[PDB]
Amino acid sequence: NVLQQMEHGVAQHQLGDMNVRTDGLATVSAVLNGRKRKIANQYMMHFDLF
Amino acid sequence: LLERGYGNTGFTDTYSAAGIRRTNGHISLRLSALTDDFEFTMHPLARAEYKETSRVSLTSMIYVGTAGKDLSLPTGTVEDIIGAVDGMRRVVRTIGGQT
Amino acid sequence: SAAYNTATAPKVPVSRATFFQNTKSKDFDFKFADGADAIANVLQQMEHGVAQHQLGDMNVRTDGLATVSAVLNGRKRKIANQYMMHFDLFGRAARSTVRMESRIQSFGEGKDVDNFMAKFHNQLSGVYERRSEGVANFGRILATDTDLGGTSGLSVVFNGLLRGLHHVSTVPTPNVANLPIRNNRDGAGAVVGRGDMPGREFMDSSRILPPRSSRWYGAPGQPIVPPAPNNPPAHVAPMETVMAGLQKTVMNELNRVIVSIADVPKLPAHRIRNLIAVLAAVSKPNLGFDANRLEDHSCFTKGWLGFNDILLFPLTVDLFDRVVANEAGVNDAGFIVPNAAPPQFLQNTNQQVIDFRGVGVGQAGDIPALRLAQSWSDAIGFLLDTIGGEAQLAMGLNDMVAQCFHMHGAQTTMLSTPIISRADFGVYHNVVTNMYRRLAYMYTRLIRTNAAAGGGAMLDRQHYQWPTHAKVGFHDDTAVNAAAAAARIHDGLRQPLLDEAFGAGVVQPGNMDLVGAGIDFTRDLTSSLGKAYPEHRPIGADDNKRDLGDFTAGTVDAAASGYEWDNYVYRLFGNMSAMRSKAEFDRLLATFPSSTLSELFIWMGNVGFADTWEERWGYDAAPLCSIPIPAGHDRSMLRNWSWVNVHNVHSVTGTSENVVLAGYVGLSRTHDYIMDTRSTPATSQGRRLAAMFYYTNADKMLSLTFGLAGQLRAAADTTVAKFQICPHTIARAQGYIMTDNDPLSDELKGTDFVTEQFSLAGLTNLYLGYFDGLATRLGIYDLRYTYSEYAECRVELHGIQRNFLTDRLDAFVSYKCLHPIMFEYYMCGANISGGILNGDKAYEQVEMGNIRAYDAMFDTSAARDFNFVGVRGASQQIAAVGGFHIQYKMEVEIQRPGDGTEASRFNVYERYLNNYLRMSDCAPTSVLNAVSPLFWMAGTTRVVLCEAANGYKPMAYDISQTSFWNRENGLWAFTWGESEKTHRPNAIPHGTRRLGNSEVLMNSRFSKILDKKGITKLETRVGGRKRGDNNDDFVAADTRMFIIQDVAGGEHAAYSSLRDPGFALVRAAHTWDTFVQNPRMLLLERGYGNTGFTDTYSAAGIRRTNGHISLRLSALTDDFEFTMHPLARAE
Amino acid sequence: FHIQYKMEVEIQRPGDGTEASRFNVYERYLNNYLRMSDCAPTSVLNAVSPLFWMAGTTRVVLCEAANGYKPMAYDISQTSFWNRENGLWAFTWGESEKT
Amino acid sequence: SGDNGVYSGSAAYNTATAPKVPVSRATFFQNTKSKDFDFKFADGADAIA
Amino acid sequence: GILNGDKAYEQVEMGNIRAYDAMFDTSAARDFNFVGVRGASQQIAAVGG
Amino acid sequence: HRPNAIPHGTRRLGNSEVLMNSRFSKILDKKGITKLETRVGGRKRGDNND
Amino acid sequence: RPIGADDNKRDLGDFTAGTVDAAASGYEWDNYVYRLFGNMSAMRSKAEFD
Repeated sequence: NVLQQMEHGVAQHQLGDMNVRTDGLATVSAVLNGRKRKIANQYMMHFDLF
Repeated sequence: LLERGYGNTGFTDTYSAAGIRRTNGHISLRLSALTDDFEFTMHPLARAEYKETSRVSLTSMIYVGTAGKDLSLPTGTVEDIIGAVDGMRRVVRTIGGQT
Repeated sequence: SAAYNTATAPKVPVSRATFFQNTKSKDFDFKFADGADAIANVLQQMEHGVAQHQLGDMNVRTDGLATVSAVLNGRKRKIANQYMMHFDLFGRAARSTVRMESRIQSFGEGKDVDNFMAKFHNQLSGVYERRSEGVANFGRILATDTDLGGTSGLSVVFNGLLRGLHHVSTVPTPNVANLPIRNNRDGAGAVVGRGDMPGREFMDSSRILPPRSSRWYGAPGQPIVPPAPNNPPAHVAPMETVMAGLQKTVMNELNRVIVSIADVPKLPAHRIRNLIAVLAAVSKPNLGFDANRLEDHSCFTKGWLGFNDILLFPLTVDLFDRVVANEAGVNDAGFIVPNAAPPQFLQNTNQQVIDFRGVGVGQAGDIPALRLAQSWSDAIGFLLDTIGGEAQLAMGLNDMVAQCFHMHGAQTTMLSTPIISRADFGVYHNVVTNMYRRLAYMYTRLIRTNAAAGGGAMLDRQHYQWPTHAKVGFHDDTAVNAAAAAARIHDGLRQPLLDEAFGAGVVQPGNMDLVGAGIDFTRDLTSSLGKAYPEHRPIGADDNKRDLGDFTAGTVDAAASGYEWDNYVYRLFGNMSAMRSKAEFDRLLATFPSSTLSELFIWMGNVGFADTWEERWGYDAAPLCSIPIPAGHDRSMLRNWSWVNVHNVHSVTGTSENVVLAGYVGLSRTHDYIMDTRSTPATSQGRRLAAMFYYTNADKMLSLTFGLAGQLRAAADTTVAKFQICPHTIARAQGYIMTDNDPLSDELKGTDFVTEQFSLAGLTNLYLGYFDGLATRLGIYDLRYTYSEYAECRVELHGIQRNFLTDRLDAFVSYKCLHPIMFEYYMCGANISGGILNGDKAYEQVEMGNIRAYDAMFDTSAARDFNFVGVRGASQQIAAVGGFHIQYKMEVEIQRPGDGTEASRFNVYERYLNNYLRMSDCAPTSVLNAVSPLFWMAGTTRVVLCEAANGYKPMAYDISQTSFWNRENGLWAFTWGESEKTHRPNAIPHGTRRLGNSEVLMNSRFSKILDKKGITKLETRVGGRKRGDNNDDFVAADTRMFIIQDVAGGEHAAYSSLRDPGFALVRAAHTWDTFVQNPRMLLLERGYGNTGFTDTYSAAGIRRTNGHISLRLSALTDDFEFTMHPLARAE
Repeated sequence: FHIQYKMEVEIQRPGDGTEASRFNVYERYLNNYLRMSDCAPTSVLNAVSPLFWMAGTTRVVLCEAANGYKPMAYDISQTSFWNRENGLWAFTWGESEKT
Repeated sequence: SGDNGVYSGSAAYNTATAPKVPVSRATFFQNTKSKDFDFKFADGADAIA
Repeated sequence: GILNGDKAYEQVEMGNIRAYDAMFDTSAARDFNFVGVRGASQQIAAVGG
Repeated sequence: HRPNAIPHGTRRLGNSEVLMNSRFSKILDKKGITKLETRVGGRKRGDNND
Repeated sequence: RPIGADDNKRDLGDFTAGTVDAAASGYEWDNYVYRLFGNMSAMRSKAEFD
């Protein structure tokens, strides 16, 4: 499974993000894209590096 | 910031059902600006596996109006356009031997 | 059914052919070439022996607004008629992006990495040093990782190589001023020494094609590294160092894109160095180009996000020695290479790095190899003959054309939309209000005249060159003493005019003594606005009164000064009654051609002028009279419609796009080479396609793609008409209620108008499915339907982001772009709506008793090609020939389902049904091309067209009399001429061909109508009083001017100021509806002067308008047919 | 309060190509409020609606007017007659514990 | 509810899908007729009956 | 999660019902809950402020 | 554009390139984003006097 | 962020103010908090400030 999962990750292009080089608040982002009205939103999860 | 409240309007604290109806525009209109057909096209740790599930198009242009005729094209208009395109005999069928 | 009907007689059955001309030749059948392969199709169209669009039918190389033309030849009276088709080259409305991902995956579950690493570093030992950490690192990547979906992402690379080819070819000249290259600006926008972007250089042959360590400094046989003052640049590293830096990035992608070349095509070495400059720049965002129009990006350059930098990886030494090969300096027979130039080497490299940079605008660099359209087509052939991408160039063409080609929509070019919906709201949102203020100001100032040698002393007479406004003026121009009570215009309309414009009396009528000497009209006929005036073109006492005359009133030789522009706009709107209110003024401006609105925006904004209008006219009030046009927008950009609404600019496909498809990395091609060097990736069909791109010019490629843009836009026009795609239909799919009538939306609020059984998910699959079915039948093979299915590619329709407030009244205008005749051009005579009227039938002489509407005489139930809105549109064009308007009421009976409220009728689409027709900008020459708005109505509503009460009324002005004077700018007013000696100035702005004898034969036929019904007369008569020289007395001035007419053509002295009978009406208490005009102005208004005529119905009116419709239409018509052809393929 | 209704007579002219004519009938009673009947001058329940006395052989379409809910002129509940021998009639009062 | 020409649409709970109340005459109007007894009209043979 | 715009559930009106959530019947749904409607209706109200 | 930032993401998805709620703030006037207005708000002390 | 005379009143100004360029000093921080809770009716008591 790890071999399969190593082909992916949170960081893609204009779809996901990773801010881990921080002073203690690493986040992982993801853009939710709307088809009917072209409304987009961004969601985060915050990790405690302390 | 800006505190919000009732001002020079006969509004009071009410119940949820009567207060949602009372604030009609500030909910129905905003929901149209805020909501959408939101969808996730990506997943970390997994790959999109496509499925053939009969993608749906709308069967008919639902016309409204109780009196009059609609603005649809005359029934022999697109038929004459297809016949003209067929005359040019350019229909593409293969891409490097592959259909 | 609760409605009482009235008995009536059967009506005359009519079909489309009764009213509209079939523009298909029955004598000349153009034949077509077979073929069902798409790669073969590219080869057939690219043969030098065929042409899709002739070079005289393409104004492609313009700063915006590329037009492509066609000619309709009448085969009976031999008169022609030119039709255009406008494309955009601005990036304001592109909305499509393309990106390529270099994602690599793992492969070969068991393949022993260490034994491939042995093959790699032994096979490549003759080029790269075998025992190095770069050959071991890059042989470690090839042994473990392959690329995900390679050689199918060559569509994107060929997409961007064609984008750059068109970018450098649709520009007026490939200069450094027209084609900037992005430099590296610091703070305050200064370059950083070479202007080359730091991490990824593309002005040097070192990031792409790094040197060889065997040829670098310090290698055995090569010189030692030079000292500090001339050391090699820091960013140049040998290839084996670059391979040591390849790695898999965070996005599972490779660091670079490896394009490994085994053997090289035998191009002249100077052409290898040029296409390498191109290959380095295609990776960068926007192709490495800068913003070259309106401080924005081009139509082709915008939306190119780029990919990782290509790495030219020579598997042999024949590309390393091909770049540095020198072929110039030899002029022997059998040895000379044409255009060959010596290599340009980056200094302090061991003659191993080629330098592409040249001088630029300031301190910025400029790669001259990027401004050559040959180097972008050379790079396409180079990649095909080295990498097999033949099947992906055919996809690259069709994807580039759909993404990078945009039309202008009916609102700009055919329909009479106001500036609110025609122009950009972020800039031109107060241009009608401020232009009304300017005119209201100038019309109420007494423009005094300088006294006799009295410094600062003025006379109350208004100056001669500024004719007095008939309604809100001060006095009679042709008066001995302007102080006489008899020669004083009633001041009943003056103050309310300024209150309407400014408000509550903040501006009052006064004096302007700033131009009392006179206007300096220019002799520069290119930039002259004074050439249009009848009074500036006098004729002799014996000369024909129809003569155009000679422009004999220029004074200076500079360009048109500011005051000359003020005079033209002063006289243009002087006689127009649409100054009673701002609401009526905006309706006037709605009927002006877009090519004239561009000249009003130059004036409204002071684009090129030395001094502003306020400085010229001494305006000192609080409200503003000008608008802030952006910095980038020039006079030449405004004339190319940089002011249009970015929502009226429709892509050729009716869809947008955002494609992200994983692409070429080159690990699969280089791995297969090390396994077996005796194969090729390029097939013999890809080597043939590669050969043609070597042997091609921009002209041949431009017509190939500007023909596809026409073909796809005609297939989208068919799909738009089929599915009624309009802003109302798209908004209904998004869940809104868009309707030009606000009370119609309040009544539709709670009903089942908006359903889940009508959404964008289905409306897009209908559009894409039906469009990509036509596109195949036309042999185009577009991938809109394919890319719609992909997870990361989004395909959406056109109006997903429209402004509901501004474009509300445009809700029912369908998205068809091209003229009803340009559809017949492309679709072999087929048509959707209806174009040119007919002369073969007497549909205007049919008369029936007690039928009140004209189009109620005709019965279209049995017609298969004709509709109830096709006769209403035909009648609107029939009446417009005579200069008349038929007001149609359109109505939606909305009864809420299940609600007991009264069934209500709502007048819909009253922006266009209430305003007069407009000379379309596609074909501005003949009236027959003025197309009715009823043909661009769509929507999901059932309407009831019916004649309005007394709907037959005269137009504001006769559009058959207005004509453009020249191709360069939009000088437009009433035109005359067309005598035995001269010709009428009727020109097509942005036209492609010069108007021939068959274009001036149309003007000649139209000017020789019975009773001079085809012309506007001119007469020479006193029309002012020039101040006598060396005194303060005004001697009468003899002026050539127009003659004001009626509906019926009568010419009475009471219709005119400058005549005693006609000025008597103005001196009394008059209104804005009085029929008194100043003939010294460039637009004349129509009316029922001294005739018994009133507003009748269409049927009775068309009978009353006997000669002006029947005779005019006979002179404007032949049996037109298309003897040209846009669809040419070789066998 | 008062609910305003409309009876609409529509005349079609499709063979003339001009707009149809819509006419209002019975407007004398649909535009004027209900009345305390003389048959029973005691309760509001006895005030009869004019729609029940609509007759005729013509084809009308009955539908409620837009924003037709408006208060009456005076509240007919409060009016009553003082005498059986004449027509004294005004706002009345007095139903107390003793009167 | 305009808000700049932005009219939303009731997608599933509109006037077409509204639950109407089944109504009879007796729902609105009073039946002034006793169920305890009936009034039999005088139906004889001749008018004097 | 987030709300929807597919339906006009904010336009549903009923007589004598005081609570907004009491307008809806979740009993047939095996998917949804009673705190789901109340939690949704708090997000519906928060849209309007 | 409206300043709709993501207070801990990167110079990426929403903070740089995508627009979040591009439609609520855009197409709505009386029931959308609050309005701004230029009028006399305060008094600035005149220079060289009181 | 002042605006023009005939600009779109629902615009975003260009931030004409600002005199120093070093860093937001203490007084500028105080002003931001001064205006943030300026017209909050939750300052009546500490409980509703919580």
